[PDB]
Amino acid sequence: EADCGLRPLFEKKSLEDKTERELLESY
Amino acid sequence: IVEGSDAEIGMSPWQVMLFRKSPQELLCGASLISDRWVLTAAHCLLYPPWDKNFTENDLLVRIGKHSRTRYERNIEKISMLEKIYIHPRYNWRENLDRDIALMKLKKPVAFSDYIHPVCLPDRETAASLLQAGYKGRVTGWGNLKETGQPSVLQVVNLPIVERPVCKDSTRIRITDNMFCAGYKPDEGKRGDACEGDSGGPFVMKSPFNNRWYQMGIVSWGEGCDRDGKYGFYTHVFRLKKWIQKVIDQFGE
Amino acid sequence: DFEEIPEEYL
Ligand SMILES: Cn1c(Cc2ccc(C(=N)N)cc2)nc2cc(NS(=O)(=O)c3ccccc3)ccc21
Repeated sequence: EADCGLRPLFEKKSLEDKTERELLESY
Repeated sequence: IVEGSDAEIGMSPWQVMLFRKSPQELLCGASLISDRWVLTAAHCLLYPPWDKNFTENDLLVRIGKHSRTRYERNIEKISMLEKIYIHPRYNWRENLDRDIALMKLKKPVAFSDYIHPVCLPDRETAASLLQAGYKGRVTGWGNLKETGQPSVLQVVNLPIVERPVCKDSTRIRITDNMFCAGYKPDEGKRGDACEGDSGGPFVMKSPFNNRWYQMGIVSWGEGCDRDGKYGFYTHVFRLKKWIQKVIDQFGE
Repeated sequence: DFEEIPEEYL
């Protein structure tokens, strides 16, 4: 899917959810 | 989910609820990967030990939900199943090896702010993200305790564990088509999937293209959030070949 | 405790 993995209420409007940074920091 | 927290609205637009018609009940978790294909665990449909062998007509797929028990009017979309596909080498006899299955919806579902497909990883994405320590996210309306029912979709971030550790934690034969995640006893933090979350998605957000990828499927676990135990998940990429065939074969 | 869903889907 070309649009896969991009959330309408988050990535699509450049808003991040409350805990995704925890994920990024683990990488 | 044990030790998680309420999901934010639209936080997991690909979360799918496997719902049993009679009696109406939560059957399992699952994921939307396109407008007509839903991914889930094979045992959610087939598992003789527990007298489970559902057919298309016994199931219903609920997409775009937040609330567990309530019918979310104007938000969720209920789909009927056209055909179920279970991996040909799914080992339900021994260790649930290749615990994966596909469900083709009768009609495509309309995407929205609350409904949106997740990506399936490619070799490279899997290679660089599926490492010990790297955290993934697991969601579901499953139980909050090993032994309790959530009102809202739950979510928890969990670290992938070194294969040796996974194996040394159980007597069950672990395979490359599986990986385990969770906090070690000394790490302090905790959390895990639980009954009802099964079939659900283990996702990771690529730091390379900022997209969400489903690396695993909630497969099995001994109890829920027990010290020394870890949740095990189906390795999506290692089975993507099968996924491709199904879709590039019977796929509309 | 699952709210009734539109019987149309049934
Ligand atoms: C579908 N399923 C599940 C679902 C499941 C998945 C995850 C979790 C969890 N992370 N706490 C808890 C439960 N648990 C099982 C536990 C068993 N018992 S087992 O651990 O002995 C086993 C493992 C693998 C193959 C056969 C039997 C069998 C099936 C199971």
